Amino acid sequence: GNEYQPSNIKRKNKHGWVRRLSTPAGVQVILRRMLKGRKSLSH
Amino acid sequence: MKYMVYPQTFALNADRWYQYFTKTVFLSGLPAALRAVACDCLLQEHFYLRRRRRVHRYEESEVISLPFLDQLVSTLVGLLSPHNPALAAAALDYRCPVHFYWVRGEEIIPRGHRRGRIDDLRYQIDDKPNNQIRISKQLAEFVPLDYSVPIEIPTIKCKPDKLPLFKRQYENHIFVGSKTADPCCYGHTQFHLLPDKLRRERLLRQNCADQIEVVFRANAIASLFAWTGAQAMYQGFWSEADVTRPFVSQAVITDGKYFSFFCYQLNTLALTTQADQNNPRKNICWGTQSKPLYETIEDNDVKGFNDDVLLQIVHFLLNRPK
Amino acid sequence: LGQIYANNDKLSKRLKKVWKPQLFEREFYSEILDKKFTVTVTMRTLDLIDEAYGLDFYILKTPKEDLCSKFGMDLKRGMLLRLARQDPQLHPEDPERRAAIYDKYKEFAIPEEEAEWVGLTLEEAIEKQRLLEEKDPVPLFKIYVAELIQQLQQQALS
Amino acid sequence: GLEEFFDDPKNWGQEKVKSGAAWTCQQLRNKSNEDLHKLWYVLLKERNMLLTLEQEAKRQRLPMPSPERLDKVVDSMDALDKVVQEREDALRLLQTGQERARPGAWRRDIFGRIIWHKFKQWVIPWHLNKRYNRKRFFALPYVDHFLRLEREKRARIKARKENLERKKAKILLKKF
Amino acid sequence: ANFVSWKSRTKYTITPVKMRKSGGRDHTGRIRVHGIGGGHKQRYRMIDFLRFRPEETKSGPFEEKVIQVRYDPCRSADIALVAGGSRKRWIIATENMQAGDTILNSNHIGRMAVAAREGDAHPLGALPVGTLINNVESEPGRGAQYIRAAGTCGVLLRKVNGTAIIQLPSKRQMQVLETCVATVGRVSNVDHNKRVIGKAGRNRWLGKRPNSLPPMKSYV
Amino acid sequence: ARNVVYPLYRLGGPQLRVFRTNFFIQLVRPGVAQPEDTVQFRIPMEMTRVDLRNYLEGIYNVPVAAVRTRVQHGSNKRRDHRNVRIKKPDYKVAYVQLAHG
Amino acid sequence: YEWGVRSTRKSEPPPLDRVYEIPGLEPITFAGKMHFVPWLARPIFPPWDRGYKDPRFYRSPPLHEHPLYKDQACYIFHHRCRLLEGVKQALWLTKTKLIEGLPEKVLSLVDDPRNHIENQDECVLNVISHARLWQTTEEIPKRETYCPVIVDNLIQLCKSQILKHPSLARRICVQNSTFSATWNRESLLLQVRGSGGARLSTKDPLPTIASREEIEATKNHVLETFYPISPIIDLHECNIYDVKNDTGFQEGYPYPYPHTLYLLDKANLRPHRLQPDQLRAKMILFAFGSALAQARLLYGNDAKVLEQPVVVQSVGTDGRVFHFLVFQLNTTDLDCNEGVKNLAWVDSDQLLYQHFWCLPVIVEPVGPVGFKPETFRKFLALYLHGA
Amino acid sequence: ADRMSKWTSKRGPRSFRGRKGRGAKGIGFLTSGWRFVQIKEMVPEFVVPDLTGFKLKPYVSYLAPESEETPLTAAQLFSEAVAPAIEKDFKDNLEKYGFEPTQEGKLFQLYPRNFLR
RNA sequence: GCUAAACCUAGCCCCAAACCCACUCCACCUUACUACCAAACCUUAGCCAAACCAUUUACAUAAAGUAUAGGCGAUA
RNA sequence: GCUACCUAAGAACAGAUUUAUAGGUAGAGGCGACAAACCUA
RNA sequence: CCUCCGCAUAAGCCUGCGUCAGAUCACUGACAAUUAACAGCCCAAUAUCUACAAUCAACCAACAAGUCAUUAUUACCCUCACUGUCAACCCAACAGGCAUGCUCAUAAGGAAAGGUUAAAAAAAGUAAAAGGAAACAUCACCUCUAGCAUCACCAGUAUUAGAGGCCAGCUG
Ligand SMILES: [Mg+2]
Ligand SMILES: [Mg+2]
Ligand SMILES: [Mg+2]
Ligand SMILES: [Mg+2]
Ligand SMILES: [Mg+2]
Ligand SMILES: [Mg+2]
Ligand SMILES: [Mg+2]
Repeated sequence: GNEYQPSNIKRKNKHGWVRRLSTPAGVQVILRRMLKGRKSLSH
Repeated sequence: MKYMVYPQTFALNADRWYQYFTKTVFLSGLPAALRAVACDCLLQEHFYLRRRRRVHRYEESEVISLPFLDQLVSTLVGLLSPHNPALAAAALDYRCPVHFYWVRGEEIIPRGHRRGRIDDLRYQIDDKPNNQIRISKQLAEFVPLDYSVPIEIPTIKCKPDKLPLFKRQYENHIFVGSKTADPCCYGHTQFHLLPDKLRRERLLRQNCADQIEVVFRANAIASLFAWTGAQAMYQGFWSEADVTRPFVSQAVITDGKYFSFFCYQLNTLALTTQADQNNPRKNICWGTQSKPLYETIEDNDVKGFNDDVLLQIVHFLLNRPK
Repeated sequence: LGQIYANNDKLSKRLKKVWKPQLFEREFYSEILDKKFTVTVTMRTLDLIDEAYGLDFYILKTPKEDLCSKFGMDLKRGMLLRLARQDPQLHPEDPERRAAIYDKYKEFAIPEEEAEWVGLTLEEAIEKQRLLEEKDPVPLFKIYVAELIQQLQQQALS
Repeated sequence: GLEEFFDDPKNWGQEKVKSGAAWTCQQLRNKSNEDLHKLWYVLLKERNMLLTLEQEAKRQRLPMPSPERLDKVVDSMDALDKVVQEREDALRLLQTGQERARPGAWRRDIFGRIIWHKFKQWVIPWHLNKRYNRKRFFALPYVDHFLRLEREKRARIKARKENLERKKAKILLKKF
Repeated sequence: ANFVSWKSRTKYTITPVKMRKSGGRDHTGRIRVHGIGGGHKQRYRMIDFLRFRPEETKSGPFEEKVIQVRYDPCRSADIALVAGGSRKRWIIATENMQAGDTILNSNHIGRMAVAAREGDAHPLGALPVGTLINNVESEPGRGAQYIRAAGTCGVLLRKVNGTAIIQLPSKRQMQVLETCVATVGRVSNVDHNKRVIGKAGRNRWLGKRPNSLPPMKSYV
Repeated sequence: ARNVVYPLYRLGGPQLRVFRTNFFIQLVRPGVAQPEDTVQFRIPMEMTRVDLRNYLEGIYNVPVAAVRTRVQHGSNKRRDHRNVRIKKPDYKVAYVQLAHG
Repeated sequence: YEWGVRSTRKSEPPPLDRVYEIPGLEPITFAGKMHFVPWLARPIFPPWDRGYKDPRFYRSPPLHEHPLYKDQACYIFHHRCRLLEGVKQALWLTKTKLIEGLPEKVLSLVDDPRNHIENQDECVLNVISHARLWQTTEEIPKRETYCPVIVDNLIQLCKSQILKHPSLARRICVQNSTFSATWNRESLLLQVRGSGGARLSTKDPLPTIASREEIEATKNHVLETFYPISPIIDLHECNIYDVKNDTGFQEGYPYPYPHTLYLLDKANLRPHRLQPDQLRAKMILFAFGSALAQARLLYGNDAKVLEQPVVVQSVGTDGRVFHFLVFQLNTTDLDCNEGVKNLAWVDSDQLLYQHFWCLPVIVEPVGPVGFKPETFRKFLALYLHGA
Repeated sequence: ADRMSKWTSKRGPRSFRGRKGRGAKGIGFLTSGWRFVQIKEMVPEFVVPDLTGFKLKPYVSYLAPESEETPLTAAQLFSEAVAPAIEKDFKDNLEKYGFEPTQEGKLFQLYPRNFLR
């Protein structure tokens, strides 16, 4: 089960706020997290 | 992993600490055409040589003062070869590394899985003198071996990491400037120059104007102990087979303009706690205050040219083995 | 964008079709703006230009909704501001030609306060109105000086 | 010297120190700007004194001698700073008429909402600022649905609160 | 995807250029060509296929000297560093081209033929018909697109007014203008065909993975 | 000062001057053995080494010679009753070596 | 065939909004806003220039507003220039005749056994073994580490003979000294900008080597001109230059006269070093350059045939192959192809050892192999010249 | 793998940890060889007065009275600051009285600020 | 007799009425929460019903489930 | 962030090698020394 | 008595066997710590230069063809800030994995046994009489397609590119 092999560069580059806002679909991801009410909208 | 003792050091009062690390007594004092050639080198580097790229103030002691000191040593080893034939066959290393690795004291590990265990605290000095002179034979000692001197070595009251002294692990080197197969293992004289950080203009701007001369003194003790001590390792001595004869070398260190002179007489490689029990013996570092070689340099020539500073350079370069 | 039944009977596959018009880079000469434009145009637009007797009439006659181009509406605002100002910049040093062109299209005279707002989208009109009523605010020194000289002139008349 | 981080050495361990009041604002509106400058440094050094005394109080596991005068000194620094900002603001209204010391503009980010954007200082103008032009101060049309969804979440929270206030009022009339 | 092609230097340079393998992938990161990738690294020597170019403030024919006949990783033929006047350039080598050889890049179409040497470049009006040529243009000023691989050659078959007809090594004849420059001789590195790869290691080292008559054409 | 926009300096411009200092300071006792001339402070996060030198020089007339700072991570490992992490706040520590012996 | 594909080029801006074509109306742009808006028009911004001056964002004027943009191109020779035709090109640019082998005037300085350091094989063996093996903490020292240390230690061995000759107390070796010299050669101006290590200055000039019979005998010599190579290949064509003659020094300098140029090739890579023919060409241009600047400092900018000709010698190296050069500059009228010519004596490929073994092989011990001390005899002949 | 924790400077790889800092302000800039040049003018000078003979202690005695809060509006500051000069020069160019239209020539500009605090 | 049991009141739901929010200071599209340098729109598809499926298949009152449409069938 | 292939710039002990780091390819897809295998159990 | 482990850096983690106190095979609260020289964090334009692998680089020996460079003019004078620095640690499992430098049995790190008895069965180890087994890829080859340039193939050009096919001995 050691599928998660961590690094912070891949974590921010994969799922961070900048990559989320780079596309329209990712902006909709942020907006759904903001509408569900969540504390962390991204990494 | 070991403490990483820098000789040319920014640390306040690092001299008293290095006398602890080193087991040294610092005693203050000491145990014609040369003026023409010296002023030729001074005016050569400040005035006569045309610079292509403009010499900024940070760039100065890399560009201006370093070949000045190189030219002084190469010309004085030139002219003083008849007066001292040991310099005719002596190697002259420019910017050549000197490392020494020793163990001094014990530390019980304060945290971690190794806690409460005796771990002796290692040290290494990696140094580059500007240029050093190494003779195949050894200078006679200044003071006798096991010379008593009533002044006492400092005792620091805290961990050496409270001086800004940091630990790394890397290759433990004991090195005199050349490998052990070289015939010129012993060392004559060593010329340093303090870097751009340790200018006395900054040390006056910051309020540590007291530590100015301390900077010179620290570069005395860490460099020369790392040199004489390394010489003692190339002759087979180490911390349990302590030196049977004192090893001696000698250093003029400078700011480019102010000079100070130092003598060092290593008597003990027995620095560990196993080997400092029956050890009355100690290493002795003789030293002077800093004195300016010139005063100012205008357009054409020098003004306020001191001559006793050249005489102490020459008297360092003029002693001999037997 | 629609759909067809495959061979014109409803008992075959409903499969989708896009009918695109036939485009032609042609070139026109607006006499009011006095400029040759290279415009992509269709055959029906060329026919409506012929039925309007000119691109100036085709643009000044067609309704904004019917014309359905932002560029044709900007041509309409350009022509209407040229007619609303009686501009000497149409043909400088030829006033008879200016008055003949301006009297040919006398039918579409609109005031200048209305001819600026012709064909603006709602966000672009929000911008134009934003730049009209933007002002550096009045430093309250001047307002308080005006009130105080008002009060000392009420005391002067006492 | 460093003895200005500590109070009078007679007070050490006395567990109660008679301190006066705080400065209120109207006492400070009578002081000149040079005098509020100097009083700022008086209160500043006193605040560093009391903060060393707190941290040594937590260090020695003991309670503070009098924790109230820390509240008084923060009270006075707050009142003094508010007075100085009042005079800066009134002079700003006279000389320029602005209300914010720092410029900004009402903008509208990717997320559709209207935000007061506080301007930053730059050297180059905005059209050739490479990083400024990666920010989007426009919302595309796929956001207006989420604007409507957010609008209705706020309207639900408001309706719940108002109704719940009326239910509490009915319980008060049944109880009294 | 972040595909920026390495094919990006603007000025001609004699030096090798660090080039980036594509892996068979598009600009979109999907495999368009299967079986490419993972070779030894190569640097790219920029070849000047416009063989006759007069240099700056010069014109007419000009001689050039071969400094070194060099292996090139990017292609099958080997190449020649060739310097004339104030400029060195990499050209493609003919079969007998030594270091020190002198080669005339000519432009003047003579009245008679030119009994050219083995490696020089002439317009096709200036050649004896029935000679082997290589590095053939397609327009005057196009640059030499064809008859370019190792050991290849094509024979100038016949010429009409302002027109020459070539036989490519696939024996398809080509109608080009008269004043297009082609180099004479056959391309170097012969017996590149006669070779045994021997093991699949050399197949992998060249950047190769495992995997899963027509009418005489004119340009006038 | 802290939580204040600094004005931008352009080359040839005036000296940046702070007239009312926003950030406080507290000198703590060293938790370990330290040399006799080292005074340990808790600088607030935004205060640099140079600001601390001029801060003690101007306000307190302390002859400061060296300043060395370390940022201390306070623990985010203690939880509520709600199983939600409380963070003890991070703080910067100044180690000040005083001049003139 | 043009270079650089379109996908790497600067992408063209999209064509302007058609509002900019209508002559009557002002467009409504997002410049009133201070950000991009896709439903307004893209404004056209005036070419902004920073009014004040900042050094880290300086944008220098284009290459006409520079106050010395001479239209006539000067070909410059700096130390990095790797020439094409080797020695022949520097002989042409220098206008000189080559003579293989050093003269007897220089080699006769070490004819007697009295001009010898004691145990010169042991000392030069220790210089080779020190720099090439014993020098640093690394197991083998790289070439950038040892090559200036070989040259520097050989100069210290030759400097140890102040005991036998007092005159060597009148010579210093300076470093980071940059001379410059411009001369005309047939059609286009040339310049050498000399920036190499260890110019060994003396107070005294060197006494000349060639008699007037040999200098006069250079007239019947012809320079071997060459072709297709225009003989300015691999120099640096510079338009933005300044004609200037620099000895490297301010005037009134003790030790003013160049003696030996110790120029070396300490690059770790085989392509990054000068090939030895190009090394020799670099020595001919540097000794010609410093001698030429000495002639312009003593005689003005007069194209003439010198009566006290200047002699400047140079030693160039890779680290084990030594190349010796004595240059005899006797004319400054360079632009003609006739008259007296300069003359130079070379030593090519004078390796002082075949190879060095920094680790024992298993057979051959640690140390050099192929040591031949006649090359240090040539080195020490050049150091003792003028003493 | 944490999202709730704040992204601080202690947290990335070496390239991440070096870039992000705390709230400190830049004092100079980096140059070649990574050599930081410190600019003297960007460092704040603490303009600190002389406290000698100064009669204001940090607290107020409890014997002082209570007063009413009257915040300084611009009407008040105009009244006392400007109004006697206008009453005097009206019974007998608004820049005479302490008004400046622009302040681009001014050192301490009020909008936008150039002073600190 | 341990474990446990019990407990009312947080709040919520459905209406009505009414058109909401949003700059203490600072930071926040770069690796969000980091003082500062050269481009938007382009048919929803299918599930399911037709006992399969293939055209098709819902998204005030009253006229009126009327006219109509529809493998004239499911249905609309 | 596994895995498959690729790329960039590396490293290690002898390659059709092993490997760290960062990037690319995405489900009508990808990728495959093709097992219709694998593509976060 | 083990030690195939260690110690550092990397990545990761983020205060996780520091002191004081307390509750609990026999974590909570308070306080304190990690100090920069190492390492991150760099670079003024505009032109123009960069043919000669590495392998002890010397011969030799090669092919798969290679990891390293400036100059010209202009501008340029202040200077040592910011951040990382702890631990018994990470990813998993409820076995395993992990890059690099040194040490190659250790100067460093640790403990296989809670106590007893000595049943069966099971696992592992040792001893045993006499006997001694009772398809794909791919060099190479063939076929077909393709006469050509600025995002693959390819900065390649038919010697090219692409697609196919192929006995004796010992031993529980
Ligand atoms: Mg730090
Ligand atoms: Mg159905
Ligand atoms: Mg550093
Ligand atoms: Mg550590
Ligand atoms: Mg142990
Ligand atoms: Mg048991
Ligand atoms: Mg048996």
